[PDB]
Amino acid sequence: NPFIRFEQDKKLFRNALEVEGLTKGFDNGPLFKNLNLLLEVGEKLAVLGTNGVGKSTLLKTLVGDLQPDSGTVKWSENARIGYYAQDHEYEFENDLTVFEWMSQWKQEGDDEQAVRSILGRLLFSQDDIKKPAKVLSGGEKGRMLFGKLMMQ
Amino acid sequence: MKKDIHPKYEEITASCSCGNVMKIRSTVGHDLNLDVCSKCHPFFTGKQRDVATGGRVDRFNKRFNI
Amino acid sequence: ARIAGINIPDHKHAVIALTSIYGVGKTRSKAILAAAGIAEDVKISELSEGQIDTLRDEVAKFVVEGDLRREISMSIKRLMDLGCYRGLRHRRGLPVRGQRTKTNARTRKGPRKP
Amino acid sequence: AKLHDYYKDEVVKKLMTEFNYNSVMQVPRVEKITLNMGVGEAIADKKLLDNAAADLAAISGQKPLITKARKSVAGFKIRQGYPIGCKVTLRGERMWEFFERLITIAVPRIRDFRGLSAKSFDGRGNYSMGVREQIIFPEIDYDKVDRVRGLDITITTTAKSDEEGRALLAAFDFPFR
Amino acid sequence: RSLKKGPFIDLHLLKKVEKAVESGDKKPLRTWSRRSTIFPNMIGLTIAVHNGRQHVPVFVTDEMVGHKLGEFAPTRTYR
RNA sequence: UCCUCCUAAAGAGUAACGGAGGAGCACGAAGGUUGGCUAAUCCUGGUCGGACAUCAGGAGGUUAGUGCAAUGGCAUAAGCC
RNA sequence: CCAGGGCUACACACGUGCUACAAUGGCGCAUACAAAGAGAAGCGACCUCGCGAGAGCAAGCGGACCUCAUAAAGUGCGUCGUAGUCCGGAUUGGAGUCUGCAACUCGACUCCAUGAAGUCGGAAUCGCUAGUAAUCGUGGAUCAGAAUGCCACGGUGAAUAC
Ligand SMILES: Nc1ncnc2c1ncn2[C@@H]1O[C@H](COP(=O)(O)OP(=O)(O)OP(=O)(O)O)[C@@H](O)[C@H]1O
Ligand SMILES: [Mg+2]
Ligand SMILES: [Mg+2]
Ligand SMILES: [Mg+2]
Ligand SMILES: [Mg+2]
Ligand SMILES: [Mg+2]
Ligand SMILES: [Mg+2]
Ligand SMILES: [Mg+2]
Ligand SMILES: [Mg+2]
Ligand SMILES: [Mg+2]
Ligand code: NA
Ligand code: NA
Repeated sequence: NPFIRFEQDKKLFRNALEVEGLTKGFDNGPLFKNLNLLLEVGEKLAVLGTNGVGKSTLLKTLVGDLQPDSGTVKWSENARIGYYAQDHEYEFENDLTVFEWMSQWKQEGDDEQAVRSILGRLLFSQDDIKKPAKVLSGGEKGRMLFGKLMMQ
Repeated sequence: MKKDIHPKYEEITASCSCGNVMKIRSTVGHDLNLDVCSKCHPFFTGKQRDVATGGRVDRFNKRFNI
Repeated sequence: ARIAGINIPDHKHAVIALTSIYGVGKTRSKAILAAAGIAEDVKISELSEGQIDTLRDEVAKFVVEGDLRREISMSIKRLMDLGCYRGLRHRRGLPVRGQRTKTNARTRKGPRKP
Repeated sequence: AKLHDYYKDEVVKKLMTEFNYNSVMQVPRVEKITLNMGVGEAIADKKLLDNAAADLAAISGQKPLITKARKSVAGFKIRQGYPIGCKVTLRGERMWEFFERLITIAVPRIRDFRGLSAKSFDGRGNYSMGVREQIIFPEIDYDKVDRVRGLDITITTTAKSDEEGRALLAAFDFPFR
Repeated sequence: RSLKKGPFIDLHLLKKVEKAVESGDKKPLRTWSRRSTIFPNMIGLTIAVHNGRQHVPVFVTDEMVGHKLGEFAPTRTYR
């Protein structure tokens, strides 16, 4: 049972997100029509709906990598976003050792003693930290992204 | 050198606000305008005038209006 | 913008973006703009380099972050090594202007500890 | 470079007259300039080694060698082979021009300028200097800086006596006391 | 902070410092006038200030020429 | 059961419930070859920097190093790239 | 009887309050609507000087007439766009004014600068039934100076009681 726990470096108050008139579509036109919402702090928003519809691409627009047709997305002032993409191959196509890949995201005020603690809690013991990052299991890769969110 | 691992090195026109036109090569790639140089540095006067705050007798005597 | 240390805040009215300098408040900020002919309502982003140039030199009349943070540091240090009563209060971290230390004075004492 | 010509035109004759030499080769001369940046806390933050390397390659147009620890010392929890700092050795015309663009603009910009000590000598004719900050050099645009790291300059000359090495550095308008 | 009337010093101490500068340095002067300011002329003396029960001797120096005499005599103890 | 030193009496060997320590492996490089390199420890000058980190000189000389215990070796290096 | 100090001390705990944590708010400009009370070593217009606390001359008044004395919330326009912020105002440095023989211990107020805790408060607990609660300002006693306390006056003005 891996020990995962996300903390928060700088808590932010009042609204955390606001989306005003976010109509967007690729070639069907209204992927989502006239979206309008305001997301507070502490919300746990589960976006449902199932298949081919913009179940994703909402998250992609919120992070910005998918430009919207019309509308503006105003993140909070200090909002720091940890993104766990559905398709995360691009961050492992580059072939670094697991230790270096987890060490990319070390922050100001921590060691590679504290870098390896995340991998230890994520059950990468002594040899599975020497594998190329490319050759890892799907779950062993989702966990390695969880340990990047935890680290950031 | 070792085949383009070092940064680029081209001549720049370093000039002071008081002049001091010099033609040096530096790792900036864009010209700079900065303060005085050692040619006209106030080393014989800056440290002489560095001490300015001090002496409460004249402050006391300046208020002496009575 | 860029004034003595950094006048980084844009999108702020110049009368108020100037406050972010250590030594420039509100009425001293208003004197700077008035003596340089810039309107208060005008944002720093709208403020072109044609008037920032005469804004950098305007602040030079008054003391600023680098000098002031030492100018007062000498003043506090002057009392402590002098041995005055106000110097004694500075050493122990107690109120200096003669106020209650019986129950209040948590700003100078610090956090409440047992 | 300009300082090389200045030396080989004026200082040779000046010092031959002063010290009563007999050959042009006897008067001392600058041999190299060694710049180091001992970050120490590379183990605390390895990417700060890359930041320091960028800063020193900006200061002097040469890539830094990343030095490694030599002995496993238990006073700071580092062992053999651990990268500790960066270093650059400057010789020739690059050395001369870095010397020039130190003396002319980098030295006067130090806050609270008093004067470089004349007792910072090793007893054989070499000079060492700490600068306390790299912003004093014009190579940083207040953008790469997250630390206030400084350089160590070591001017290594072929002088044999410390009084001989003093006059050579004096003749180059060094900001002594 | 006594406005435009000038600096205040007790009369019995004005003559004490005056008649003491004439003959140079002597034994410390004993005074209870804590409220009297330190004029520039009394520099170098060791006037003894009465903090309630004992006289503490203060060596008057250049920097101490605007503060009152009692500013340099703690009148209560602690620890 | 195996390895190293002393007892072991300057060839080999040599006992005791004699005095001391180790092994039941490791390494696709810590194997082969070619090219190069030389340590510990202090003594003097500098940002955090400290008795001890990195830099530059000098003394020293192999007092270091050897995947693992001890002995014998090792500069033509068997030590380090 | 006198001078100086103490009642103002500060690891801490408690009670009663003031100011806040902001947008039905902060700031700038302009303009309305009160009641009650005090004044002779006292209140002190108008004018001039000072960024300001105040200073110089100085009329009127022991008074429904003179002065303290400009009510503030409000209303209209403009800006700030959710930030420790154009919120908050502690703390601190420098420069002063005024009472008072005298402002260091130990006064009030003013100017310039720094700008902290604080982003609605655990168990628990208090006040209020109508011009009341909440909020906004005004005056008096004490008093040379020194109240966020006490006493007193008005403006806006609710919710609910099965
Ligand atoms: N990169 C792209 N280029 C072109 N069209 C795209 C791209 N990504 C998505 N689309 C189109 O937009 C639609 C929206 O896809 P979306 O990612 O929202 O689906 P989804 O509900 O998350 O799917 P699933 O659960 O199957 O992953 C797609 O079905 C496709 O038609
Ligand atoms: Mg034998
Ligand atoms: Mg034999
Ligand atoms: Mg036999
Ligand atoms: Mg081997
Ligand atoms: Mg070989
Ligand atoms: Mg070999
Ligand atoms: Mg009492
Ligand atoms: Mg009356
Ligand atoms: Mg806080
Ligand atoms: Na998807
Ligand atoms: Na798989």
